[PDB]
Amino acid sequence: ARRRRAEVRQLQPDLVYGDVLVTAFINKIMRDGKKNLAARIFYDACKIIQEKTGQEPLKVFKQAVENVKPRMEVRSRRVGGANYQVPMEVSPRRQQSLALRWLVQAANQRPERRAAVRIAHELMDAAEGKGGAVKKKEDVERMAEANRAYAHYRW
Amino acid sequence: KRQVASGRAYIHASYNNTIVTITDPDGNPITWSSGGVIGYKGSRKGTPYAAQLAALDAAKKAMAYGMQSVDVIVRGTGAGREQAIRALQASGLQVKSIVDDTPVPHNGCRPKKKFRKAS
Amino acid sequence: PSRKAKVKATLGEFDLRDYRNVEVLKRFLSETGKILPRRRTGLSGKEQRILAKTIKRARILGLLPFTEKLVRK
RNA sequence: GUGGGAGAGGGUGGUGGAAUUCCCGGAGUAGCGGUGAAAUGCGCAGAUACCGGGAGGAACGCCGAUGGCGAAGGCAGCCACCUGGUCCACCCGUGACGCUGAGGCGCGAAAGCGUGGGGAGCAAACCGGAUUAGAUACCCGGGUAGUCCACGCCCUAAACGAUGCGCGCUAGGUCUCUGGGUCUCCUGGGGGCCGAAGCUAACGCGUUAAGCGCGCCGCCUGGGGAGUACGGCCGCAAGGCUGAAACUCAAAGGAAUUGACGGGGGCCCGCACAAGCGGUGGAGCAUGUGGUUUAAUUCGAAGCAACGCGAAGAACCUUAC
Ligand SMILES: [Mg+2]
Ligand SMILES: [Mg+2]
Ligand SMILES: [Mg+2]
Ligand SMILES: [Mg+2]
Ligand SMILES: [Mg+2]
Ligand SMILES: [Mg+2]
Ligand SMILES: [Mg+2]
Ligand SMILES: [Mg+2]
Ligand SMILES: [Mg+2]
Ligand SMILES: [Mg+2]
Ligand SMILES: [Mg+2]
Ligand SMILES: [Mg+2]
Ligand SMILES: [Mg+2]
Ligand SMILES: [Mg+2]
Ligand SMILES: [Mg+2]
Ligand SMILES: [Mg+2]
Ligand SMILES: [Mg+2]
Ligand SMILES: [Mg+2]
Ligand SMILES: [Mg+2]
Ligand SMILES: [Mg+2]
Repeated sequence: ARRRRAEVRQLQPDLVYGDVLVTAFINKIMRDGKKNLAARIFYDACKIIQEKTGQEPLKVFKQAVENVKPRMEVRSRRVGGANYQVPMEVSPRRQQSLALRWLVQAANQRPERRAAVRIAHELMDAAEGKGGAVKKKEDVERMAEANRAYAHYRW
Repeated sequence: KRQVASGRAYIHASYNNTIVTITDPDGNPITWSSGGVIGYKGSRKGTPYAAQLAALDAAKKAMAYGMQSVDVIVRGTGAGREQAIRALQASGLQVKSIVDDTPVPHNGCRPKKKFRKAS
Repeated sequence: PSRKAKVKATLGEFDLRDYRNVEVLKRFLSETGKILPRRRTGLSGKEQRILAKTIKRARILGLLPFTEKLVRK
């Protein structure tokens, strides 16, 4: 991206809830371009959040993502003699990418054999405020400001 | 333990650390802090953050003594010099004033080589 | 910039050689006790030169300072 | 000569405030310091940071200039004394009394030397810490001579404008310091810049000549050997001044040009990095290669830009062994 400020590629609203964030997440679940098996998976998970939660799925999802968004993160930097981990706010854009990535990442790390479950459960665990996803977020922010000594290296 | 509630705040900044000293109107220190005290060692101490932390330590520790209004007096141009002044102000302590007092010789002693280069 | 207003303007006829006219010399010193530049005092080479020699005498008498603390910041 | 002017020009005595260090008292507590990081180091026998008092040495912030003074070296806190140079005005006096200058005599930054004194900060040597492949260095902590004063000595330098001194002549513009004037500006002395003619290898110089001329002095005659040897003179010493030869090279060198280059600068690109998704590097196998082996393992390809490459087809053939 040396020339222009790479436009934020747009996305197609959901074939159900009609939301983009859903497609976004469904995409991160998809692997080898099997957008079907991906969508199915996510959707089955939405059913399970129902068969186990009074709230609609789409609402929980939003909730999960919301907790997993790291607001501060640290970025390595060269300081004429050393590499200092510098803390700085995480842009609204990167904020969401990180959230969705982490969810799928953590989820697929759970122990339940069925893929769809892991997502449903991870989402729920995220809604509550626990779970692997939400942890990475906590670890990240932990370092951010735990290096607040270099906040003056703005960047 | 004396009940002052009105004194001075010396901020000694440098490129290596920042020590803050709170004292009574006469000039006698009540309590003090520094990047070192605050917790940082060597390199970190000079950082502007340590200065914020040490500034507040000076404040807190002095709050007990009953301190309420200080007269900030900056010295040196080290980094953190400003984050200190910053903290003191927004630490309850009513900052009555700020005053640079960094000493400067009217050309007295030959500086160390590291600081010469200026004939 | 120094686009203040020149100290020589805002002032009447005065003996630049007077080392006791505190009420005027003080005008040629900064926030600190530093002697003002010509781009500020509005004087001229020869004038300025005589000013310094004067301020410095004043300073030894004790009517003028060598340096003052900077307020604000 | 008379009248005026500017100046860190020199010498002596005195004196002011800021800052560093040390000492004393107070208050205060666990660190300060220092670096890319660190450590050595200093601190609970209380350091650092803060206030008050004292001692001492060295240097003078702002003014300050792109400024001024001096023959050069060089000279800046303030005051007085002693003293050099110099510029302008008036046109008053002498009447060529001028220029230059081998040798001589004097002055001559720093370091260095001698005797005595002083010594705060700084700091060769040195003692340590760190860095490094090593570090007899760069960085950090200490530190003696010295740096300071007096007296004597040394006599060097990128002692530079790398431009000897004096006089005359040859467009201007502009900025500036100091004097005069009828003070829009004219005029004299000094500092800068741009430029006529002209000069120059070029760069550049250009009324502050590197132009055009005259006078006098010094100096050069390819590079290395060599500022050495010897002699002499001077020095307390260190060493200074003068200053070769044998031998040896075809160069050594000045300026400017086009490039290339830079752990130089500015501007700008590329899946270059960053962001991100998948993978190689592990395993088994496929294939090419190195090596090794063999009677032969045909040959070529080699960092990128050789290695599933020439081989889009090796059992015989192909096939070169
Ligand atoms: Mg006459
Ligand atoms: Mg006659
Ligand atoms: Mg000498
Ligand atoms: Mg000397
Ligand atoms: Mg001596
Ligand atoms: Mg030292
Ligand atoms: Mg040293
Ligand atoms: Mg002139
Ligand atoms: Mg002139
Ligand atoms: Mg011409
Ligand atoms: Mg040419
Ligand atoms: Mg010229
Ligand atoms: Mg020869
Ligand atoms: Mg010699
Ligand atoms: Mg002898
Ligand atoms: Mg280049
Ligand atoms: Mg592309
Ligand atoms: Mg990458
Ligand atoms: Mg493998
Ligand atoms: Mg062949």
